[PDB]
Amino acid sequence: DSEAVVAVDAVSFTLLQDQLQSVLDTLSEREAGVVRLRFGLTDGQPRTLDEIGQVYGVTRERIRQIESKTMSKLRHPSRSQVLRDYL
Amino acid sequence: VRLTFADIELDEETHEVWKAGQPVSLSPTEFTLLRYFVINAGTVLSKPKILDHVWRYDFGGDVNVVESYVSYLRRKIDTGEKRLLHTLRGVGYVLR
Amino acid sequence: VRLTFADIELDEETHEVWKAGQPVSLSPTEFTLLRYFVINAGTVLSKPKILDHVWRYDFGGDVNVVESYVSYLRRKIDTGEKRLLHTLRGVGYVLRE
Amino acid sequence: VRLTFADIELDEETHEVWKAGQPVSLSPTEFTLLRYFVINAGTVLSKPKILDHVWRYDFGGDVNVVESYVSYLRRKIDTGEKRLLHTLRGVGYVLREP
Repeated sequence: DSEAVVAVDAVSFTLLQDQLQSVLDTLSEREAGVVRLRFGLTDGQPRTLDEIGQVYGVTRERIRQIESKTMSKLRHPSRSQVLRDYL
Repeated sequence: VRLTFADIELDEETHEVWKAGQPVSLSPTEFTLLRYFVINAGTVLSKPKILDHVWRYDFGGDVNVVESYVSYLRRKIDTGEKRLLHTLRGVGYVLR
Repeated sequence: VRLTFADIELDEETHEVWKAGQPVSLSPTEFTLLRYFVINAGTVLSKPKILDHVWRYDFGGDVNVVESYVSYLRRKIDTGEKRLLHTLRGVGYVLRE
Repeated sequence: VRLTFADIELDEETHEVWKAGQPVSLSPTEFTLLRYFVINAGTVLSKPKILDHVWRYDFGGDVNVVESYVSYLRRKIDTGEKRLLHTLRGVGYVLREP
């Protein structure tokens, strides 16, 4: 049954979900929310720069800079190594 | 580390493409499209693949955007006698 | 110990610059711009990384300063026929003949 | 083993310093940093490393005292029309003919 749930990757997925929650909480609330609404984790839609701008009262350029800064600090060795084993 | 297919020579680091020694400047969208085509030489890439990778996921528009860009790339680098960026109707595009 | 690119010579150790015949006083910001360019000559650079390195990581000001400083260079470096530095739209900047 | 910079002949062993033929009396703090600059001739000197080597590791004092020194050196040795020590904000000071 190709479409059947393998029942061992589901546990891996939920635990990786919890770990992603923790890693996102390590960062600042503003950047964490930007990334969440930018990649569609709270909901199913990864919104656009205009949408995060209208919900955060901030310019789209500043959003791009905040995303780049967030990604740079997210690249940090402990986060990268922690998430790397989950693959 | 230089991306190649016969005539076309794409270098990521210096960001331009050659036709056996013929460079041409391309738009960023079309550049990503060409790069992620060349790394998948001989493989069919469907429209959702193209849109999700080259464009962002949240692209809520209609698809013919990629049609126009493939037309751009064809009239730009396929302009040689032979046709490389062939199309499989209802499936996608392959450079070969 | 020395960085060379066409009509561009940089000796970071004496922290001096030589342009087809004459040096030019350069503010730390623009000097660091040029040194990072010649270090990554032939490699494109995007604004986010360029700010992160050549400016301090604590920076939170506007982004037009990078274009303004690139103009500060252009009024001094790109006086020749060849565009020593190129401004790749939507990507960033690069230093290449 | 003698130190020199164009128009300034610097001696450590004798501990005398000559502004192009005329002897000048200088205290150690400045004598040391002057000697320090000529040991790494052709190089800007940033306050951080100045306070690090030329001054102590445990210095908790302020930083404008570096401006205070370069001021006394300018008015004492660099009284000549041409400039031998060059300021440049953000990074520091170099020693060079103009």
